[PDB]
Amino acid sequence: XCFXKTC
Amino acid sequence: TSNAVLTFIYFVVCIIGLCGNTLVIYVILRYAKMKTITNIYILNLAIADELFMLGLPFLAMQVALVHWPFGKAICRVVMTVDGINQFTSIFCLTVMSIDRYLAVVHPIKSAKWRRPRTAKMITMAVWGVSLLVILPIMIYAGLRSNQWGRSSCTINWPWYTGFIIYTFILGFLVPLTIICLCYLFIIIKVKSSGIRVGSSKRKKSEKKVTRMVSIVVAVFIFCWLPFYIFNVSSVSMAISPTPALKGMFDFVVVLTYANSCANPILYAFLSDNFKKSFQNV
Amino acid sequence: SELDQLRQEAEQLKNQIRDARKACADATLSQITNNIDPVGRIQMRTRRTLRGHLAKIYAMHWGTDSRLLVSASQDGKLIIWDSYTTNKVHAIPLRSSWVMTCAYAPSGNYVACGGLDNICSIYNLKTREGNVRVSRELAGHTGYLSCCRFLDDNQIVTSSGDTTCALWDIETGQQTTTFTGHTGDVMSLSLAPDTRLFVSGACDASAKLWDVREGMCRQTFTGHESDINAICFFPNGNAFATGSDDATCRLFDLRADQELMTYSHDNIICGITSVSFSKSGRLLLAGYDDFNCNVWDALKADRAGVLAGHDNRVSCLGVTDDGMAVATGSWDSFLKIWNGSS
Amino acid sequence: TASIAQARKLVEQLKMEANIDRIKVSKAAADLMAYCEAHAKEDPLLTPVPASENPFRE
Amino acid sequence: DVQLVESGGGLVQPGGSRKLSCSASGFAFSSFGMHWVRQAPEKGLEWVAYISSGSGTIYYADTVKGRFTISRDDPKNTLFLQMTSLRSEDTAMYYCVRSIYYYGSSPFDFWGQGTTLTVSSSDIVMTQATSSVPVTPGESVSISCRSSKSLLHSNGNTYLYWFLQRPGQSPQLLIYRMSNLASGVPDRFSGSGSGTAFTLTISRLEAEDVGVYYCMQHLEYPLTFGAGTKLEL
Amino acid sequence: SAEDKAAVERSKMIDRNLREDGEKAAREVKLLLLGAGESGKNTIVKQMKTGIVETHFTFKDLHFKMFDVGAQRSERKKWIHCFEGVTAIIFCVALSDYDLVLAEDEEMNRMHESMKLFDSICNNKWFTDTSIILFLNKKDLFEEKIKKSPLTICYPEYAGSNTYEEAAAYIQCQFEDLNKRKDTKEIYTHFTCSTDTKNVQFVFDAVTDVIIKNNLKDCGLF
Repeated sequence: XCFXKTC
Repeated sequence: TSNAVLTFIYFVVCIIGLCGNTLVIYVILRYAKMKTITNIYILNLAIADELFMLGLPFLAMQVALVHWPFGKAICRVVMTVDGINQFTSIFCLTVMSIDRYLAVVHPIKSAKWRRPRTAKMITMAVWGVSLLVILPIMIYAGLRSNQWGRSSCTINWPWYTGFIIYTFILGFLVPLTIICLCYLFIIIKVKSSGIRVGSSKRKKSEKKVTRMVSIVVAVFIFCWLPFYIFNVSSVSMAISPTPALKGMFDFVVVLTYANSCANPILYAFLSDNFKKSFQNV
Repeated sequence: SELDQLRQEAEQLKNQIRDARKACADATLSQITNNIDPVGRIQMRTRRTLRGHLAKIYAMHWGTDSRLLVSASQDGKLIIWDSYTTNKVHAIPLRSSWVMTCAYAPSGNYVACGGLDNICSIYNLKTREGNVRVSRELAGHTGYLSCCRFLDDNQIVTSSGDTTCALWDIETGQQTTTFTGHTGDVMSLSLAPDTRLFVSGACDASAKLWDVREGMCRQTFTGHESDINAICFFPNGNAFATGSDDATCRLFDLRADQELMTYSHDNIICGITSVSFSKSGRLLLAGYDDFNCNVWDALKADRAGVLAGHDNRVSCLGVTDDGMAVATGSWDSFLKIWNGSS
Repeated sequence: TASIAQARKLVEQLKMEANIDRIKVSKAAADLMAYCEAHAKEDPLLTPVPASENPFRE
Repeated sequence: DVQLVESGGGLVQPGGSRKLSCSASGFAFSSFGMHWVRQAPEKGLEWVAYISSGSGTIYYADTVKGRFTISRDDPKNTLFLQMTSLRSEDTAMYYCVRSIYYYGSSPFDFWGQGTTLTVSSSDIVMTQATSSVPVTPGESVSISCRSSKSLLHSNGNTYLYWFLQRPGQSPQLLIYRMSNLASGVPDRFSGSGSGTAFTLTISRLEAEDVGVYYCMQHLEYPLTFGAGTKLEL
Repeated sequence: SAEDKAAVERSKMIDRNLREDGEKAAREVKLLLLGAGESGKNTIVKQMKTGIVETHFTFKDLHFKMFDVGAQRSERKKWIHCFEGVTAIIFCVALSDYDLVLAEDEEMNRMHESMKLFDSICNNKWFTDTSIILFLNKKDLFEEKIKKSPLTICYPEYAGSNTYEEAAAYIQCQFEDLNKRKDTKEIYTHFTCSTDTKNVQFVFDAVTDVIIKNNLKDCGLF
């Protein structure tokens, strides 16, 4: 899915 | 409309986060207090919060038409400076609260440690810890192109779940558990002095401007908490991709970039000198 | 019986000289100075910036080579600067940190300082060993001490806030003269270029000319409405400027016994903490206390310049022997060394 | 007799300043005007120094 | 007043090592830059080392660089020099010289009394072509020496340092920076010149102005003496 | 050059010695000691041990400088800016001068020669934020005086009650009524006792409370 600062 | 206006939200953060914050670098360098202890501790938080919003328009140019506009070595270094301008802007919130702790709770035993030579050595040392906690981004600054093609900027997985909880300890919980202690022990020793031992009727102060000490965590948790919740919800319980969640999760990134739009207001307006130095200039 | 005996006699005394001063007062100075040019925009840049004092700066004095300068600050350090390369030659530590004045000997061997400790210590710079040490402490004043000025290596005139100025012999260490005509606190001194006379200003709003060998008060000038804060001599030796807490400078001529030109503007009603003249005697430099120095022109009475680089108020300023510089110390711990640029 | 001792101290002193020959001001203050004409060129804050031989170059 | 008495040595074999110490007294030792200057038997002066005020800067001579080391001790007021693997070229009398540098100071004024050390068995040179002048007192004598570089620096001053070593004595500073007279010297001595050629002009000789008249430079390191102009009477 | 590089070496040996005496001089408490004459100022300096008589009395990990300007028979408007940056101002008033007029010009009973002073000191522009310690010096000397005569000679507008502990509600509040700028400075108050601590421990812990409210104003919060 989404991870860090984005998806 | 979900990607149009919310990308334009980034640009209003990009100015006041980088122009209302850059005047703090002006009033410290020129109209100085340049080597007191409270103005080099507030200078890194003016330096780290300045160029953090400069790493925002690259990510703002991502989320409009979502893809990486470069997808190259230079996109691998934008995510390498937004870990160094974001994990030392919230360690420099933590050293200022230990600075105000030693300035107020231990007013006599401070200046043997609180001297403006070694507060230029705490300034430089706090960037050194910041590089040792982001090298899992500097190594794996890779490429991925899963959702509807259009390759983006991210961290490429090899230790996948452990990244967010690594940034949850040193990014959110430890800078909050040190601020909320060092700003709580102030509120007891303002009442334990002015209302207990060497005292007068002026003990209103422990009830009125303790609003300003609790404003700072209300900003620090309205800006940085849901972004850490939206990743720990992302990791354990997988959900379906949603255009609204592509608009929700990309609207909680800019919430964290608002914390560095308050830290110039919250720290360099209420100060002694900068209340007059900005009034002078 | 005898109280109005010499009181009514005293009304004969001043009235014999009040209108007699007006008798030789044929025309205004601002009417016969229309003939000459104005000076022009005096834009001066802080070339060097001597930083290193850590409190307010209460006096500075230029050496006689126009290169060294001593500055006395309120944290109790006397510091000798190489004003060319902005570096410290000596940093003299003081026994009492309440310095209100300092001075450079015209031979360069000696520096003196005094203040609220009622003594004017002198310090031997060029000695056999490495350090600056104190030669004589000149005790004998009972007020605070506001100006030390060296005549030569062995005579130094000091004014004080017991309404007395004195002459000294540093070799013996005691007053050879005392100059008692002032009723209020004496704040300033200015030795003559020929070093035979001096003028000193007081908190009685009157300033007086003295003779160093005679010992009597040679002249007396009124004209101000509050305390006189600073006197320097003109490069003639025949004139002086009094900067007062009435926000005004005024210019007296000793042979004309009365004032000539008054330097004020309506927008400034704060005091005047220090005065110095320039090599022509064309620029009156005066360090005010709305935090900036004003460079008055002595013949036209206009603000010819402003030196606005100072945070707090300008407490001292001195111009060199050849006219090459002007330092201004101030209460924010810097000396801005100015110079005009082509 | 203390206030009369200062009084003849005050009376005879101003008569020692009453004998001062004073010159009229357009004769006297013009000699302050005539001073600068021999020292106008030699004052560096007044007239611009040649910047090379100027010791204060930044 | 001032006294710089040094010691240590007298016979050390080649391949050996000997430590020198210069004990200072009577002056503010931690304000002064120290030197060592050696002098071979029947030969001239030549510079050895340096420590600036507060141990900041240390220069050496290229003949001894790495073999010698210099150390100062400001609470004890004692200057050291440790010398390793001694050559026969290291046979000289060693002098402890003080020096102070601020605006207007006279460096190299006080020299020590000296310590002999014998063993058993690019940069500017200063040229004094003259080696012997037999004269009578009462008349003017000009000593002159030449430089490779123009000693006039851009700040304004010209670093040549005249000296005088009386027989059986220690050198002493006559004219520091080619023009100015030092402390204790009479007014009869004077120096002048411009750029590369200089002259030391005594106006009237005495019975104690007889000796060897050295010249040193101080424009850049190393500091180099020439052979002296011996005077006779 | 090469000799200039040893001038510059010597000059930043000076600079690192100014900035080691100037960090050990912002760590000491400076207190201007004032008073209206016979005010028991000698009594206070006796506990804590021609121009300035600078007294140092450092006792509890905290260096103390106290500057007695007692002999300066001159204008106070001309040297009072020397004490602008100062921590506190220890103002003394003897409480056993309440019916004691001055022989100068048949003046009022010396409390209008102290309220004359205190209103000038507390409302002075260099001491707008300089919090003023107050001392009431003669405590067990005017308990004998209050029986013989009340405090109606000094102020005839007082209530009454004729008690030693009443006079705080008369005299002490009458001084702190002259504190015009009440936002910035906080007048501390004490009754000068002959005990070892409680006249010098009070100046210690009520100058901690100036120090802490100086840091809190400097570190943004207050």
